Amino acid sequence: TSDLIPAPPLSKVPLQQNFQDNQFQGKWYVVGLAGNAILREDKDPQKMYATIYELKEDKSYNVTSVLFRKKKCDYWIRTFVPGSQPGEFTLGNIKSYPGLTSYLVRVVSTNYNQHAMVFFKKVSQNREYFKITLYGRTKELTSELKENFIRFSKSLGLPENHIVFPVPIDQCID
Ligand SMILES: [Ac+3]
Repeated sequence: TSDLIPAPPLSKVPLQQNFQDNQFQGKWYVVGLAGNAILREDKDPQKMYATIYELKEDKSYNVTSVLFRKKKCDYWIRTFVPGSQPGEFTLGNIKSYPGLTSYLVRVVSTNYNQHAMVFFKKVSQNREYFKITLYGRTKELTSELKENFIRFSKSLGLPENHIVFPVPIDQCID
């Protein structure tokens, strides 16, 4: 048994105009995280993690995420394959992820050198999950970019308790 806020229609999710795949590369901090499986946990607050985007020769991304868990750095690797339009991706080698039938990435907005908002949607065990990440080139962003991210998350049907601001750390992500 699982009850989820429904994924929004893709029509409610803007695409960054004239996306530049080369400028999106490098390290992003996860400064904000919202979604239908994200819950605030005042007990054990979510620690910031980082995601590195590297363009391969075929223009897919190697996407490496690093998080600090159980006193160690945990790495996870994804391939993002260019999809229907610049700034949209599907997941490479979906067969290797048990239960995963669908995975979509849309870059909603970025200025490449400070911030980005990225929409993800997937179907895993026939359940439809979506999330939005607010990416920072640094571990802090303005109140203005954070409130913009809260506004965008709420427009997609998420309440406040499905919106978190991971806490800055130094381990693994520097
Ligand atoms: Ac995922």
